[PDB]
Amino acid sequence: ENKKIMLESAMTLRNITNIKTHSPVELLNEGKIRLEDPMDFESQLIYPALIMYPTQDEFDFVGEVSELTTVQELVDLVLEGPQERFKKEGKENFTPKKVLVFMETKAGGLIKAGKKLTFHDILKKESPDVPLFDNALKIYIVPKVESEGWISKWDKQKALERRSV
Ligand SMILES: [Mg+2]
Repeated sequence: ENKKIMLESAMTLRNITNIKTHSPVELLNEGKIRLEDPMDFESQLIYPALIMYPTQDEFDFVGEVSELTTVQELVDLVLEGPQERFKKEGKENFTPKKVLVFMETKAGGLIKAGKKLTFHDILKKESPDVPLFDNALKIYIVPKVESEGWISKWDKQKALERRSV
């Protein structure tokens, strides 16, 4: 109870919005989100991340990402290794400079996540309201040159229908 109530109080201080979805991926079943030091609200909040590559029909899962990690740092991590998993048209444009990063808002829209921002700072803002989904980050990595087309196809109603309420 002590650990759980501390985490709740620490997350409300950080102004974090959490949206529960009806069919979260099985990789999130354990619900691993924690303060690095469980009895210290100031310690780094650590959450999982789903990294979606919608134009490649692929995604990555990172079990632990610190809130002090920048968007750039996470992009650098997931794109550093051999990029053989991308096997479709436009695979060559998955580099740290050539991609943009998008996140879903509480309204069901999309925001471009600034590469220099920390996840702490993105989740803390009252507006724009960028939530966790099932107590985890969800980001979309899309090449700049495919972004206008991908944003045009984004279905806000379909996004809201993923949610429990
Ligand atoms: Mg917020």
